[PDB]
Amino acid sequence: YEHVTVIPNTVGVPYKTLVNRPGYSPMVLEMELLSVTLEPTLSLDYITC
Amino acid sequence: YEHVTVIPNTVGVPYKTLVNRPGYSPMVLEMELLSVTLEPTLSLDYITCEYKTVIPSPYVKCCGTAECKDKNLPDYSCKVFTGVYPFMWGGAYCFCDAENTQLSEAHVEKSESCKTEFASAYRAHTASASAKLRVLYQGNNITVTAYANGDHAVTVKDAKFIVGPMSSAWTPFDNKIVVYKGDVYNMDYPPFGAGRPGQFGDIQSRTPESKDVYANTQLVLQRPAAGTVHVPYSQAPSGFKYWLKERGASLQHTAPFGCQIATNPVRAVNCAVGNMPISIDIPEAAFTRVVDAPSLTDMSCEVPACTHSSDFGGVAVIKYAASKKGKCAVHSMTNAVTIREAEIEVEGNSQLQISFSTALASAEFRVQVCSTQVHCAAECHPPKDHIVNYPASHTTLGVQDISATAMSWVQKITGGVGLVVAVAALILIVVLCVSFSRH
Ligand SMILES: *[C@@H]1O[C@H](CO)[C@@H](O[C@@H]2O[C@H](CO)[C@@H](O[C@@H]3O[C@H](CO)[C@@H](O)[C@H](O[C@H]4O[C@H](CO)[C@@H](O)[C@H](O)[C@@H]4O[C@@H]4O[C@H](CO)[C@@H](O)[C@H](O)[C@H]4NC(C)=O)[C@@H]3O)[C@H](O)[C@H]2NC(C)=O)[C@H](O)[C@H]1NC(C)=O
Ligand SMILES: *[C@@H]1O[C@H](CO)[C@@H](O[C@@H]2O[C@H](CO)[C@@H](O[C@@H]3O[C@H](CO)[C@@H](O)[C@H](O[C@H]4O[C@H](CO)[C@@H](O)[C@H](O)[C@@H]4O)[C@@H]3O)[C@H](O)[C@H]2NC(C)=O)[C@H](O)[C@H]1NC(C)=O
Ligand SMILES: *[C@@H]1O[C@H](CO[C@@H]2O[C@@H](C)[C@@H](O)[C@@H](O)[C@@H]2O)[C@@H](O[C@@H]2O[C@H](CO)[C@@H](O[C@@H]3O[C@H](CO)[C@@H](O)[C@H](O)[C@@H]3O)[C@H](O)[C@H]2NC(C)=O)[C@H](O)[C@H]1NC(C)=O
Repeated sequence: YEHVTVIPNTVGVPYKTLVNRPGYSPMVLEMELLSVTLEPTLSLDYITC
Repeated sequence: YEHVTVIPNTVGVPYKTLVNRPGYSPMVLEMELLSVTLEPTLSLDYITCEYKTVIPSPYVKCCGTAECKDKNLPDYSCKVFTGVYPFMWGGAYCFCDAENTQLSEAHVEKSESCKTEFASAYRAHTASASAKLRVLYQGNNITVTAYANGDHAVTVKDAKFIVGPMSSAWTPFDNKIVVYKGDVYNMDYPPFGAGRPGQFGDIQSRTPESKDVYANTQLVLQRPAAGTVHVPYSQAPSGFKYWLKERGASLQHTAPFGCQIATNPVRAVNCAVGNMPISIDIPEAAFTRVVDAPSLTDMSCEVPACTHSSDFGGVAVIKYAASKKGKCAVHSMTNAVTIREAEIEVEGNSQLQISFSTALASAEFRVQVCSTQVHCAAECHPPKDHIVNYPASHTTLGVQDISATAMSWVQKITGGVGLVVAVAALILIVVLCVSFSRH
């Protein structure tokens, strides 16, 4: 079963979603973003000193 | 007790029947067809195989003219060629340089391989249907095997079974069939003694060991090349070999209704066509009186989950207050839902769990647990899977029955339309009465 959800990008706040599969008991998933890293790809122009 | 019933021919799908003998506890019988075999009666028309051309050594008559006589061999051809001057390895065969003749004779015989590699051309007649059936009799699995012709009753555990006759006489085998090793083909083979060259049946014989061989291979002797002693001929190649290369697909892969085809003997197995009348003579000992069997009251039903997935996707819980410990037989009072279990144990005030399969979008049925009918209804959900490897365990859709119990939209819209119709008709009646009154 594939469950699709959306969570705000705020770090350290858990959000809970209800996976409701008919014929089965409801399931609750708590997910928390511990760290989101944006690493840009760098092309070195030059060096100054 | 004599119970007559009809079950569809689908193999591997159990079917539930109510034995309702008044004054005794209702009984539920589960019957499942394990194998249905149609074995047609075959009369061997003939045998086709590969032929061999027998060519005795040619007769070189030089300084003279040769001649031959007609023979009664299957396809005998003889000829005399004039003006031949054959050579051997040491030189010319003989002196006289012209007016020499060569006698070439050849015939067609069935090869020894006809004993092993051959195709049997048969005619088909009525089929002797047979059946193997598994019955859940009083919690015990019993197996019966009987000819499905309305006769040949079989008694197991003092219960007598009569099966058939077939509700449909359809068989995958037509009048004329051909069996090679294990493949059965439907073809209109040529009549014996009228075979055509290069096709199936160019050489024919009544039985593999028979010496009567009919051959039509269009065998024409040709003039030998100058200076050689060979015996050339123009003969249509074996029709049996060409058929072997050009067989196509047999009945095992092209039979309708999913029939399987076997040989030795030729059998059609598991043809899901028609249905089967089954009559059971039940011993009186198997029955239990109504007063002796437990009675249940104050019972309710709830469906935690329902999915029309065709593998008993619905589960129901029935709370019961049993009069005493005993065995009863759960049965559904409607065709749309089918229950996996046939008998539950009951004791005091408790609950029992049942499994069921259906095609309804909203299950609404009445389960007869034990001489007591409880109404059970709940929402059902579609399964996420698209294809499965087993046949649907429930019944067909049924016309207008599977309307989900949210069709209250249909009732409300038709009620509004009927309301405007009734108001308009009331207006028309009022004005008509007023106009008739006015003069
Ligand atoms: C004290 O501490 C400081 C801080 O760390 C040190 O500074 C570091 O010094 C290192 C040594 O010079 C630096 O490491 C590398 O030095 C290479 C020398 O040739 C230089 O070429 C490197 O740059 C390439 O690699 C990087 C990482 O892969 C890339 O990000 C960078 O863009 C370069 O990559 C090329 O980019 C061009 C773009 O046009 C491409 O065309 C090429 O194909 C790319 N090539 C490759 C192989 O990717 C890199 O600088 C180190 O960077 C530097 N620290 C920092 C933070 O920059 C001091 O040295 C130290 N003191 C002592 C005494 O050592
Ligand atoms: C190789 O294997 C194949 C199959 O696995 C096998 O084919 C069978 O050949 C026999 C010939 O020996 C066919 O005839 C059968 O032989 C028994 C011997 O006990 C006979 O009783 C029968 O022959 C009669 O059957 C006809 C039915 O009406 C008679 O009309 C006729 O007079 C025959 O004499 C019995 O049929 C047999 O039919 C085939 N089987 C099939 C499915 O075609 C073969 O024998 C094996 N051996 C060799 C060396 O190839
Ligand atoms: C009477 O026979 C029925 C069915 O007949 C059976 O057919 C074959 C499968 C062979 O097992 C035969 O020996 C046998 O007679 C029995 O019902 C079936 O029982 C089996 C038990 O092995 C069930 O298989 C189980 O299925 C569950 C759920 O899928 C699995 O978790 C298990 O691991 C196991 O595989 C099968 O589902 C069931 N079929 C039904 C109910 O339609 C019946 O048990 C038997 N009863 C007696 C008293 O002999």
